Amino acid sequence: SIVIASAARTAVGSFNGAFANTPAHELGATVISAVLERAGVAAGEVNEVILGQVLPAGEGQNPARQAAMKAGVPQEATAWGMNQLAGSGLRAVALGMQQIATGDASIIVAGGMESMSMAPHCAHLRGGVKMGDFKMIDTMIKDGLTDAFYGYHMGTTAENVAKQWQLSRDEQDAFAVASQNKAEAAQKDGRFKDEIVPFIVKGRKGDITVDADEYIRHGATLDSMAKLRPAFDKEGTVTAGNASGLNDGAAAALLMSEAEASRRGIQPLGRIVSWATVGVDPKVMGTGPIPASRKALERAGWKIGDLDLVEANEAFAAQACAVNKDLGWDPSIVNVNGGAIAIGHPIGASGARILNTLLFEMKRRGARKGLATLCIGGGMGVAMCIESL
Amino acid sequence: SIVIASAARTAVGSFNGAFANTPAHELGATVISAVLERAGVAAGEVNEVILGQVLPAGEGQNPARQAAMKAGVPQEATAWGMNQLAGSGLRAVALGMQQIATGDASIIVAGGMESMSMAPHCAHLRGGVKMGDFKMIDTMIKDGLTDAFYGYHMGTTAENVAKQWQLSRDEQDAFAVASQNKAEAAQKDGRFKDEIVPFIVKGRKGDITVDADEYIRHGATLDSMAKLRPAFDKEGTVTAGNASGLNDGAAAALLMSEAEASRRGIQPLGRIVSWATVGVDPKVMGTGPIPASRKALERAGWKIGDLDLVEANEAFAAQACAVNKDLGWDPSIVNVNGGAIAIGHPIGASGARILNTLLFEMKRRGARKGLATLCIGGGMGVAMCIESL
Amino acid sequence: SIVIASAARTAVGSFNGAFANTPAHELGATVISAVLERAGVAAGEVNEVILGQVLPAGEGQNPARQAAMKAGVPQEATAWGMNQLAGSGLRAVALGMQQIATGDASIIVAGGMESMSMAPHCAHLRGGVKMGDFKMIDTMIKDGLTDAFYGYHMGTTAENVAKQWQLSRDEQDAFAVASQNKAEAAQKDGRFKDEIVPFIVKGRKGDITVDADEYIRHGATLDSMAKLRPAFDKEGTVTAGNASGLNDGAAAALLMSEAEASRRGIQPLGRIVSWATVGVDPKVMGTGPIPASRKALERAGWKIGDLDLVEANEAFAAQACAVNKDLGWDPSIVNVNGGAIAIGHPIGASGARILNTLLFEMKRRGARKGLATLCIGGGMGVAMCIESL
Amino acid sequence: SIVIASAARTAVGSFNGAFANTPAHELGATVISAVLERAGVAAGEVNEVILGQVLPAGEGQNPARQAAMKAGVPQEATAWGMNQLAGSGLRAVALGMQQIATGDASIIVAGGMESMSMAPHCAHLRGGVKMGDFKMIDTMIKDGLTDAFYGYHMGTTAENVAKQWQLSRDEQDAFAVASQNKAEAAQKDGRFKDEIVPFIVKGRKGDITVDADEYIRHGATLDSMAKLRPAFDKEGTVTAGNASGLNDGAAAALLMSEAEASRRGIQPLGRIVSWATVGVDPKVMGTGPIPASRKALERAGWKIGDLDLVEANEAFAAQACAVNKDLGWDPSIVNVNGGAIAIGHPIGASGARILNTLLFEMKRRGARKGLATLCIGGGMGVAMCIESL
Ligand SMILES: CC(C)(COP(=O)(O)OP(=O)(O)OC[C@H]1O[C@@H](n2cnc3c(N)ncnc32)[C@H](O)[C@@H]1OP(=O)(O)O)[C@@H](O)C(=O)NCCC(=O)NCCS
Ligand SMILES: CC(C)(COP(=O)(O)OP(=O)(O)OC[C@H]1O[C@@H](n2cnc3c(N)ncnc32)[C@H](O)[C@@H]1OP(=O)(O)O)[C@@H](O)C(=O)NCCC(=O)NCCS
Ligand SMILES: CC(C)(COP(=O)(O)OP(=O)(O)OC[C@H]1O[C@@H](n2cnc3c(N)ncnc32)[C@H](O)[C@@H]1OP(=O)(O)O)[C@@H](O)C(=O)NCCC(=O)NCCS
Ligand SMILES: CC(C)(COP(=O)(O)OP(=O)(O)OC[C@H]1O[C@@H](n2cnc3c(N)ncnc32)[C@H](O)[C@@H]1OP(=O)(O)O)[C@@H](O)C(=O)NCCC(=O)NCCS
Repeated sequence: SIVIASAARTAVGSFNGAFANTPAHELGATVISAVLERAGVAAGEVNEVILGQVLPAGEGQNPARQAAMKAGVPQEATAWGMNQLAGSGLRAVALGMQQIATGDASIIVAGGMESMSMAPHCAHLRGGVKMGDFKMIDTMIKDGLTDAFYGYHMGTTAENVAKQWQLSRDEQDAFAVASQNKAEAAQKDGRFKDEIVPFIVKGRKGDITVDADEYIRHGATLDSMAKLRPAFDKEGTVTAGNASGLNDGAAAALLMSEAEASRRGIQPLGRIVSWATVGVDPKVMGTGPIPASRKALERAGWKIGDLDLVEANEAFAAQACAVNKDLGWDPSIVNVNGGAIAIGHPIGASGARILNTLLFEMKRRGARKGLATLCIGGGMGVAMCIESL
Repeated sequence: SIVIASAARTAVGSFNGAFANTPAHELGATVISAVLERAGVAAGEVNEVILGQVLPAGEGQNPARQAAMKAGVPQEATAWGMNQLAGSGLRAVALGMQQIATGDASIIVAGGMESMSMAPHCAHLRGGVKMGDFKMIDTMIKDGLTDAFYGYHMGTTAENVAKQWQLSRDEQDAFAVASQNKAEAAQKDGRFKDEIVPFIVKGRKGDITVDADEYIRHGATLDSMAKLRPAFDKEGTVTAGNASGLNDGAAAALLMSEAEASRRGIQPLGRIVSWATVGVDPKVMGTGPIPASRKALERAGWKIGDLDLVEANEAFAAQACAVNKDLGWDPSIVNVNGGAIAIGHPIGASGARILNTLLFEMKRRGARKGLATLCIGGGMGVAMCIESL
Repeated sequence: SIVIASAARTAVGSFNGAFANTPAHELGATVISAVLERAGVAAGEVNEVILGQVLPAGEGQNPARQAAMKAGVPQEATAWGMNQLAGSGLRAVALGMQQIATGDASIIVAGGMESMSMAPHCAHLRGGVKMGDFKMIDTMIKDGLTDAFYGYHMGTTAENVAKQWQLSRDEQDAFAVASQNKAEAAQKDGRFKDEIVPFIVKGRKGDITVDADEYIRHGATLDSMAKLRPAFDKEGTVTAGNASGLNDGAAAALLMSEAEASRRGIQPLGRIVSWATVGVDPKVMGTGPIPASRKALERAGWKIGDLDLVEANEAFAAQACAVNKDLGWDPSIVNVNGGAIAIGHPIGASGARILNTLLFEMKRRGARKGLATLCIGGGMGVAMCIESL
Repeated sequence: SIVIASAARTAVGSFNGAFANTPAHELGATVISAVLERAGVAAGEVNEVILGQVLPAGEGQNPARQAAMKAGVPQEATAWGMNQLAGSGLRAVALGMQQIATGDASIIVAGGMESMSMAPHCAHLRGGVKMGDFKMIDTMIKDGLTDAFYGYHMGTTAENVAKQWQLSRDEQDAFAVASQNKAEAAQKDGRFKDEIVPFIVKGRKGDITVDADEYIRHGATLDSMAKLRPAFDKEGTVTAGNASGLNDGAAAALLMSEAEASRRGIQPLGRIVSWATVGVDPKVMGTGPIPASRKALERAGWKIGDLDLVEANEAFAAQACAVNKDLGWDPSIVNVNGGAIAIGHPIGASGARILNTLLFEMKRRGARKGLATLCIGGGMGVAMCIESL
């Protein structure tokens, strides 16, 4: 019915790294441009651009429209942003599918983008501070990483899952080190080459082309993982090593109907067979993928064992281990090229980021059935089922 | 197929007025609670809440979810926010409809919420300011009201439309005054009573219940409109009097299928027969409703003359006049109870706000066919067609 | 040897009151102009302007020079600012005296100015805040009212003196009320008329002439004083009522040698017979005046009983009582026209402010010997002995 | 009469370099401790500390007292800061000399300190910003480097002096290069070793001892100088190369009477024979040293040809050349060990900084008569004559 014709992502940048001063929409325009090129679709044929973005403060009116216009998508098209936290990037794709499914659009570019680096500090000053000190608020932490109900960082929700599922520091570290090793191997063997489009960081004393995931550490040791101090609980288990990072990037997919791709002679990256989103307790939001993946599979008519490949986002080693444990899918088909502990976690973009990695690995090993899933702050999960054509 | 079972909205607050220190999600919870109570639907039955919001900076993770959970919608449900600027509140509804149409939900609460009063000032300070002054940026102006492609206020786009359509200061002021006069008459006659749910502003030296639109001026004279200076062009035509204001409010609709409503014994407020969104030049974005409405009616199979009632959002008198002039619908069926010049423009809520006004007027006078439309910053428009059951 | 030929001050403004948006140098220029006029001395004859100022942040290069130049003091003369906190205003006069005594200058305009209202908030941001919230620092608190060695407000140092000297809440309130009643009586009787020069607050919809001390409250009851909550210690004795306020204002004196005034036919306000400055424990800085006055009286060769009039700055009721109690001078000859609890406490200007009060009262009642003294943050005191000619 | 018993300074740190995060008073406390040690005077014996500081915003109450107390000067001594911009450090010494000459003190530590790196950005926010963007004001530029009468940088005042004195780009560059070469030669020859006391920059992953001037560039070519673009006038002559920098540091001298050094068996670095300060046009403030030095020499009863050594502060190549040209002293005896273009310009400290350089060179070559002078923003200059014993 609805297919993914082409996809593309920027490299994921380190916090205040390669893309430290690059607005999100600049990354999404590059990505929008890339999916057009890959599909053989002209920007004039695009009906709407949908881009997940959790932290747009300061970047001006509707950055999704800014991206679309910059990529040369005509003014006649539309664009909008949405926010389901780390779910955003993938949810945008499901949302883009529904446009075509209900007959309101034919061609949709959908994904996510995020510049955690460029997120500003803020304060509400309209009423005026009569007297005393006031906080300038880091919008990345406030609006991206803090739970609104319990007031703690997502890492504390990772601790909740760890205790509940009795996951040791050592077990979380092994998972972490493994993510790094798989991603380093993938990177060196060229397996991110297909999915990555280069990004030119414009300069004044020179332009810089970034075409590699810079957050991936080389020769990651178990020792140096075990040496780290707990990051959120001074007698806790979750660390800066076994948690994902703060990162920048964008990622997208071009969607159309299966019959339309056939007319164009496009050979799609996959067909979207189903998706699902479900809520869980905020305190254990890392478990979101469990009901969300089960639901998606149920909608697809698939057994857990039918999946040949899986991308389950690594917000924290604690949560990823829990999800794998409960769902019980073959861990060897999961995050085959590493995950967000190594690659990075650009919130609004990660859902589309991990879709890209799924799609291109599926194609390269000739996998038929895949699933992509992410946990989401405030207690949600999202999943999507993809089949090869 | 898809019906609006119930709807509700807060009063619209004046900038730094009654809701000066009320977070947007607090207004959306009230609104969510009200649509549930009006439809005879319990919170536990809601699958997902979808709330438009352009300015959530500083408010924490996913305000849509905060709204939902405060209304007692269970943690198993999902929630997300979205931004198509002024289109957001109505687009959220069309997006809710599609969840049910594609069979992914049964019961959606959709609309918009906005606290322009509580929007913070900000600055990107990670790299640091080595030397020299920097700007603290008002996010309301930056992310709400400024065009990203030309750098000027929406008021300027309103200037652009006035010149293109040769609309005098005097004609714009006549419209402005009429809007106020219709809105005051409606207010005093009690015509907003049906659609408004009261909001309790919590206190410390006293709670305050707000159930009237406080931005509406009483005894608005033409004289006092004509005495105002131009706001965006010191030799211009647009003024604070003939533009919409800066405001606070939330508004929503509870969606389900027509067959579901029937099972429940609900008499819906209307059936969504169609919606549309289309792009126009950023410089003349006020003209967005023209193609968007024409498309929506084409999709509904309706003639312009088939509409019995119309809500066309008054972002500025210049654009509203241009929209009416081009579409040529009977201006006496348009904004019958007044519009945003009088009522106010809480950006991300406005589209569900004017849906509410359409729906309760349609019901009270027995109108069969209605249409709602808004212009959108950066050159877009959105429209939705509604028919009574 | 060295005489005060003339003197003048602005009225003392309330915090964010009449001088809410008035830079300090503007107040200082008015005061400079006033002392010239009163002495019959042309600006061109001035050698140097010395102005005390604790909170010049944001106002631009050397506000003392700005004040001098705007008062039409020629570009040949010199000007500088200096900081000994609350002792700055009176210290400037002593420093100006030394300029003439060492033979480096003939004519000096010395005093102090302060705009606590215009003091900005700040943050060091060159390094750049990589991540997390940061504080914007109210420089009035940080640089004006916080102890550098123990990190607490000057009201804590008043709490220290209160416990040490066993001064009750009731005793401090009796002193506070008395200061208000003496100041209101003086004001209505026109005893501040001679010292005050009016300041014109430039406006856009109208100019405003301020020539009365606005911080003096009329009909100050003991009841309303006793109803106030402790300000710095939630089981303490110091309050907003029995402490001085945050205030704006400027004050100065014109200095020359005794023989110079005689040549010019000027009848001076007083001769500077001596001065002194001494340190005490930071924790009990309010006690500064004790050693500083005893030193000054030793240098002047005076007994404490020789003083006919005294101005002992009321930073806090607790400290002012302690100073009076130790020194044991007649409390009826101290702060005859009230003090800073009623009049206000513009840190940099206060020293010269109370000098003016001392001088014009000395003249009107014909007092021969006078003394002015102030406690200084960080544990210091300053005093000056004056004799009429 | 009054002698400089000892002297010391920190190295001068580059902008955001070695002292990037070091509060000024910390550098002052080191310099206070140094001069005590060198003179063989105990901290207990000091009466008062005088420290010039132009940019103390954010550092708390009276940093002069913070320095004195950290250096172990007892709470019975007094301490204050002053501001005559670049003239402050040397003026402090003069002011300290007068304390002893007027009999109010015996032993004074006087000089200057500045952390231009630690100067914060600020904004007046009491009134509160109703709407729109507002500037965060860099207090370094605003209070340090901007003219309060004409509103342009000090580099523009240098442009005025250049045009006025017809000083070419090539002449200014030849002076700049020479300053860098003389300083580098002096550095390698160990001529700054005597005056410099090391500063320990406290750390967390290690302490760092700074004891060399880091702003001095090695191998300064005329080519690289001439390649630079104009800094303040896009068709101008002043550059970052031929102007002094933005720096951090501190410097002081211990003052006592001549007979007091003789009692103590101290051989002073010099006797302060005279000082002087005079104003000029703000537009051409760089000419300040001219009248100020001519006045000082007239007070000292010296001819310009009697001077054996001179320190004339190099704020800008343009002004320095003009001063040298007018006064016509032998340029080979001026800034023998280089100047501020090479060594750096920590505004408040420079006046005490160059005093040190003057003194320790006078001792090492056996010069009898010496002079120090600095231009001062807003059109002033200061100068002091020193004679060896
Ligand atoms: C955990 C977190 C707070 C850490 O932030 P941080 O302290 O600034 O990160 P840093 O890398 O600077 O600090 C960790 C230290 O451990 C080291 N480190 C990090 N990963 C390591 C690894 N895998 N092996 C060895 N050392 C490692 C770093 O080098 C650093 O030390 P250094 O500064 O000397 O180099 C942050 O990454 C985070 O909040 N991530 C979670 C995001 C999230 O919640 N996502 C949303 C959920 S869907
Ligand atoms: C126009 C706008 C900038 C307000 O500017 P402002 O001058 O700062 O606001 P004010 O209300 O104070 O305007 C000035 C005066 O107009 C007066 N005024 C406004 N409406 C009036 C009325 N109809 N009758 C008489 N006077 C009126 C106000 O009372 C005010 O009086 P004052 O000067 O004594 O305070 C703001 O309302 C706006 O930009 N809204 C546009 C909405 C928008 O861009 N929406 C997005 C597009 S979809
Ligand atoms: C103590 C301090 C925080 C109080 O300032 P503030 O809280 O902004 O003052 P407020 O207006 O909020 O005072 C609260 C109330 O107390 C009342 N109050 C204060 N002084 C009063 C008095 N003299 N008599 C009766 N009522 C009084 C006010 O009317 C006010 O009423 P409101 O809250 O309804 O407006 C402030 O003045 C301070 O830091 N003191 C400076 C003392 C000082 O150190 N001076 C320099 C020497 S080192
Ligand atoms: C002129 C001034 C504004 C320059 O500030 P700046 O723009 O930050 O200058 P920079 O340090 O960035 O210089 C730019 C580059 O030129 C080079 N350059 C500067 N001076 C040079 C010189 N002396 N020789 C060779 N190259 C030089 C530097 O290597 C620097 O390299 P970068 O690319 O890594 O930055 C600053 O020095 C200033 O405000 N002057 C102080 C004078 C003043 O007003 N103080 C009080 C006077 S009374």
